[PDB]
Amino acid sequence: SIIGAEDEDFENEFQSLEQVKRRPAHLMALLQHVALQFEPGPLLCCLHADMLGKKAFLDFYHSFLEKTAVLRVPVPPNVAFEVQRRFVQEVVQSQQVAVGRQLEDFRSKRLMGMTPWEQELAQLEAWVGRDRASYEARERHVAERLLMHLEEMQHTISTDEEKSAAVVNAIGLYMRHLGVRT
Amino acid sequence: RLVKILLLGAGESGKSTFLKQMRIIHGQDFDQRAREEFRPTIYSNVIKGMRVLVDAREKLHIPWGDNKNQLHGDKLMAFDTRAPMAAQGMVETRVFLQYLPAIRALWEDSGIQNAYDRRREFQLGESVKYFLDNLDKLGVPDYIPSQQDILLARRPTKGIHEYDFEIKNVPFKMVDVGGQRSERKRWFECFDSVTSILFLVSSSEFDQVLMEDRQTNRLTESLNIFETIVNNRVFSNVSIILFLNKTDLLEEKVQVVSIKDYFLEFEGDPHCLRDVQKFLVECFRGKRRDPLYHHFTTAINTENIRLVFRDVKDTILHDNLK
Ligand SMILES: Nc1nc2c(ncn2[C@@H]2O[C@H](COP(=O)(O)OP(=O)(O)O)[C@@H](O)[C@H]2O)c(=O)[nH]1
Ligand code: ALF
Ligand SMILES: [Mg+2]
Repeated sequence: SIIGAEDEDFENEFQSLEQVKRRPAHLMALLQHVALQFEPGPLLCCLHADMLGKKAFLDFYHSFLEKTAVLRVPVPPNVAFEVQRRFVQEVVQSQQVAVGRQLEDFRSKRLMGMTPWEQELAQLEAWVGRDRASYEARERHVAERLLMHLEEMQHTISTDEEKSAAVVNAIGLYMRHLGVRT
Repeated sequence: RLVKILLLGAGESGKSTFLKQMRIIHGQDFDQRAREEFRPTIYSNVIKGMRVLVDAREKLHIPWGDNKNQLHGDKLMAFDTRAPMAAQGMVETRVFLQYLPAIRALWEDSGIQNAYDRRREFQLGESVKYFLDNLDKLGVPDYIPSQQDILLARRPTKGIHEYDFEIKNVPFKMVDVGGQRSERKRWFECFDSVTSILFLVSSSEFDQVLMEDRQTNRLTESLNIFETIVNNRVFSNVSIILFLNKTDLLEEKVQVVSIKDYFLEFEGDPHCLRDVQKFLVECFRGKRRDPLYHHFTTAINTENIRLVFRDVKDTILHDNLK
């Protein structure tokens, strides 16, 4: 109620993973965010798992399961002991807590305007229509720019040239599955 | 070969004021012309601030010191802050003089002084008081803002601004951005090839909430902005220096308000400036996931900033080495 002296100056001024895994542009912002802030393995792990649903299981294994992969993630003891749908399903299950925090942090920062490409996501989230097909095309085109941007300025992801490249290839692979390429 | 310095921080943390000191200390400073450009802003500051004081007196139910002032209070809430000029935070001199009498009387009203003391309940810049206490010099028809008035003038920054200067053959590019949540969405457009980040924090706003939502604690917001920044890998090889600014305002505040009433995770004498500064330092240091430089500054004190920047300058250079 009480008037602010700088109120007129500023007048005109991701709930769950399942909700963002099909929206390329929004996922790129999260992906970008997680890559610069936390451990990229958990999230890349869940996105690739969901992509699995046979040869795309050896990839997943050498990238996330095997104790030596550049993108190793914590595996339940039981799984790491031993169906193929059971492990993947379980492996994912043990990433929830870690992916839950990353998501939460991303949602907080976004409210703070601290997450990447809010501008593009605003312009995108703005446009209206009932033409799903053409709306998705808009999402992809933006995602391309963002993905293109992630690939470029990414040497900052990690020192490990192999790590940062395992990250980029992991995101491209997944982006490719949603029709997004650079 | 350019030294690129980022001025980051929440809204009203002293970013532009630090940049004006750079100009004063390592640049051409501000002459009568340059300073005379701030007058409209300073008059906008006074008028808009008094109007907040007047509106707060009414909404908080603070008795007038003198009921007759209800007339001026009204002549003040009548000012159209949405007119083209005032909306750009500019007020013409002759308009300013027309309201001076109503404003000067208002500032002397004990009830307006009471609203002021409770500013943490609404939104106001401490600088209005500085200017309100100096109406006799802003009243002069030939009023020209002193260097001190220029540093205190308040103008919300929007967008990205670069200021190139030099300090002995060394090339410096200083980037000034806006701190509101809406301005932050722009920060990412100036993150590359950065040498260092000077992170400003108003050490005195622990008893205040944000302008963006009137609910989030102002110190809490800085801690969180700092957290996202000090942990971005894009800055892993970039020195980050913390400036707990407005130290002068914190010295005054720790006497009348206890930070313990806002951060229960605090311990020690809340009315001891040293203990509060220790805590603030520990909170920011505690945000790092896994080399934290810090200084207690008062951006409006030219001599304070000169000493400090000399030290920051040798820090930003010896670190850029490895
Ligand atoms: N008293 C006092 N005022 C300050 C200090 N630093 C900045 N200010 C004032 O606080 C307000 C905001 O400063 P500003 O540079 O515009 O903050 P920015 O939003 O981070 O650029 C202004 O009116 C400045 O004069 C300080 O150390 N002490
Ligand atoms: F309040 Al600002 F730039 F952060 F003026
Ligand atoms: Mg500014």
